[PDB]
Amino acid sequence: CIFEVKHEGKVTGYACLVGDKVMKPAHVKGVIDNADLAKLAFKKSSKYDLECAQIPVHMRSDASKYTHEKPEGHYNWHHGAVQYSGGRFTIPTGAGKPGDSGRPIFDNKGRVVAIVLGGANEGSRTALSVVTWNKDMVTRVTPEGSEEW
Amino acid sequence: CIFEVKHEGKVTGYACLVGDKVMKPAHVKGVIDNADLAKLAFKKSSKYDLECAQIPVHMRSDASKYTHEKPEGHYNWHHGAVQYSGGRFTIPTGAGKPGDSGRPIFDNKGRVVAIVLGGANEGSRTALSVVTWNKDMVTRVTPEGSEEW
Repeated sequence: CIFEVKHEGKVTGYACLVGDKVMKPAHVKGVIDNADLAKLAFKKSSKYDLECAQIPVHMRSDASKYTHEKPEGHYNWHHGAVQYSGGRFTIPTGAGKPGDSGRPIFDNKGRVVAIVLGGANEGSRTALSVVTWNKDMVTRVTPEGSEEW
Repeated sequence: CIFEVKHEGKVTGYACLVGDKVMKPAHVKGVIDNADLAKLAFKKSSKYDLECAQIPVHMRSDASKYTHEKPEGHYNWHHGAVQYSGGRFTIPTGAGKPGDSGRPIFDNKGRVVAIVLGGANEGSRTALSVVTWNKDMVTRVTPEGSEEW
C-alpha cells in the first residue's frame, strides 16, 4: 500500500492505497514514484490535508483494507508501537521524524486504522496528527502544537 | 483477573484468573491477597513455572478470557506496549522490573495472550519470558539470560 512520494530525488512522504482510493497527504511536496499512480486524477481537500485518487483495476489487488473499529490499545506502524487512547494516537517522541507522512497505522489483522500527517511533541510522547475513519467517513484528528511530517 | 500475591506485606507478584483456572507463577513468594483464592487447592508445575487452581463458581464471572491467536504485532500490558514477532514478546528495557510476574499481556479485545514470568534484558529491548497458549495447551517460552520478576 505504501508508495513513496519523491521530490527531486528526495523522499518527502508516502502514499497508501486504502480500499478503492489512493491516498496522499496534500501538504507533501513531490510526485508518487509509481508511473501509473502519478498519471491519475487527484482531488485535493485542504480540510483533511489529503489528496486522494480512485485506484485503477489492476492495482486493486495490492489495495489494503481500512477500518473504523479502533478500540483503545496498541497499534502497529513503521516505527513500532502507537498507543491509542482517548481518541488519541501517540508514539514515543522521536520515532516519527518529518518525512513520515502518508504512513499507515494498522491493527494486528492488517486493517489500516489511520494515516499519519504529522505530530505534536508533548514530552516523552508525541500525539499524532491523523486521518482516521468514522463509520464510513474520513475524519481528521489533529493536536495543538502539531508539525507536519 | 489480576490479584496480587503478597509476602509479609511486600507485593511480590500477581495472579490472574484466566478462563476456568487461577494461575500464579510458581517462583513467586507469598500468598494471594484474596481470602477465597488462598484457600484453594494449588497444583504446581516446575516445568511451566506455574501453579494453577480451578476457579470457584462465584468468581468465574470475574474470570478473563485467553487465546492462542497471537499474530505478529502489538499487545498491551500494564507498562504499555509489547512487541510481538518471531514467536517472541519484547518490551522496551526498563518497563518491566521484578515484581511484575503473573501480569497478563492482552490483545485489543481483552483476551489474554500470555502471562509474564520474567525477562532477558538484551539492550534496548528485553525479550520476555512467558507462559503462552497453543491450540488447547499451555506452553512456556523463555529466553537465554532471563531473570525472574
